[PDB]
This record gives sequence, C-alpha cells and structure tokens, in this order.
Amino acid sequence: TMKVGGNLDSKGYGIATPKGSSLGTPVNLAVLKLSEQGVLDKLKNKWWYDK
Amino acid sequence: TMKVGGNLDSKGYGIATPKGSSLGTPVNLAVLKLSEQGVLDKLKNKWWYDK
Amino acid sequence: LVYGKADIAIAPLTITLVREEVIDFSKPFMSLGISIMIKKPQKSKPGVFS
Amino acid sequence: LVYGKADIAIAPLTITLVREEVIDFSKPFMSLGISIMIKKPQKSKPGVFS
Ligand SMILES: *[C@@]1(Cl)=[C]C2=C([C]=C1S([N])(=O)=O)S(=O)(=O)[N][C]([C]1[C][C]3[C][C]1[C]=[C]3)[N]2
Ligand SMILES: NS(=O)(=O)c1cc2c(cc1Cl)N[C@H]([C@H]1C[C@H]3C=C[C@@H]1C3)NS2(=O)=O
Repeated sequence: TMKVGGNLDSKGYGIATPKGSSLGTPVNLAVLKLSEQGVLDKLKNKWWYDK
Repeated sequence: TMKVGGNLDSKGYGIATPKGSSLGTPVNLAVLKLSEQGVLDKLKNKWWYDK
Repeated sequence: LVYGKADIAIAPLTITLVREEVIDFSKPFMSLGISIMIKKPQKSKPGVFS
Repeated sequence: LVYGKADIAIAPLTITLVREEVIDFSKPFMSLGISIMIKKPQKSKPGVFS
C-alpha cells in the first residue's frame, strides 16, 4: 500500500492541554528549543526512516 | 538559479504581536480558519504559480 | 482533557480550530496534510511494440 | 513590537525562540525551511549535429 497524490493542506499537529492549563506555555517554549536542536526531525528519522 | 534538495529545517512564518496583546487569540483563530478555507494556499498559488 | 480525565494530551491528535475552542494547542512540531492510501501499482510486461 | 511602536506583524517573519522570548507569535501558516540557492549551471542545448 502506497501514498498517491500530494497533501491537501498546510496542517500539522500540536501538543494540547486543558484550556488555560499551566503546561501550555512551557511546552511552547520547549518546542522552539527542540526545533533548533534538530530533535523534532531526529525523532522522525528514528521512527520512520530508521524503521 | 535552483533550490537544491528540500528544506534544511523546520523554519516557518507566523503572525506576531506584542506579548500579552489581546490581538493574539482572534488573529490565531482567523489564520487557522484561513487554512481550512483554503485562502492561504489559494494566495500561495496566485503569488508563486499563477504569476 | 475537557472533563479533567487527563492533564495533557500527547498524541497524533490533529490540530483543528474547532478543537482549540475547548483546548489549547502548542506550536506544531511538524507539518503534514491529508493524503490517500491505495494498493501500489505493479510492475508488468511492456507493450508488444515496446 | 517590543518598543510598542506598531501593533501587529503580518509579515514574512520567522518564529524563533530567540524572538518569542520578548514577543508572541501565532501558529505558523506554512512550512518554508532553509534551502541553498545556487546559480544554474547554464542550460542544456540540443545540437544540430550533436
Ligand atoms: C521541524 Cl524539524 C520542526 C517543525 C516542523 C517540521 C520540522 S521537519 N524539518 O519537517 O522535520 S513543523 O511541524 O512544520 N512546525 C514547526 C513550528 C515550530 C516552530 C514553529 C513551527 C515552526 C517553528 N515545527
Ligand atoms: N502549503 S503551505 O506551504 O503554504 C502551509 C504551511 C503551514 C500552514 C499552512 C500552509 Cl497552506 N499552517 C500550519 C499550522 C496551521 C495550522 C494548521 C497546522 C498548523 C496549524 N503550519 S505551517 O507549516 O506554517
């Protein structure tokens, strides 16, 4: 089974919390650290391409 | 000139506001709505490929 | 999340605007889109005139 | 933004940690990461007697 066609829209995932939960801000601050560190794609490599 | 390969990184553009300004959430809601309304991709088509 | 059964969601739960009406999504960790899956095309004999 | 002179940045503006430290950014609208610009190596050309 195989992918056909391109992706339809500019969408994505997000970490989520109850609205106004204290976790949302440190999560968001964490994400922009993880991104420049390359962790976000490194995990993707580990869980798609290395498998 | 040619773009070699694909994206090197996750670098992206978002809408920015002074910290704590009330503009944040309604602008977010609007920009999210545009993604499902297709307006963002329609604009991208206009501004890179229609032109 | 809404009824307090959990403190945070960490899963491929997709961002949608209607969900963010009741929860907060963070900045995304990657982009992706809707796609179609089918059984892949085969490899088979070219035409007689090939 | 940090000096309060203007109110909103609808702009070709990168979200980064070193910026969100002092200002807010919305969810980003499209993926547009780094690439390397090269000049093209002239162009291919068929020949009358190639
Ligand atoms: C990465 Cl490393 C990070 C992010 C995305 C995609 C990648 S990649 N190169 O495909 O592996 S994302 O899902 O497109 N969204 C980004 C946002 C984070 C942050 C805001 C946006 C851009 C910075 N993470
Ligand atoms: N197809 S595209 O390059 O113009 C593009 C790129 C991006 C888009 C939308 C589009 Cl259409 N929005 C996503 C976000 C919007 C919402 C949906 C996912 C995230 C939340 N991030 S993005 O990666 O910054």
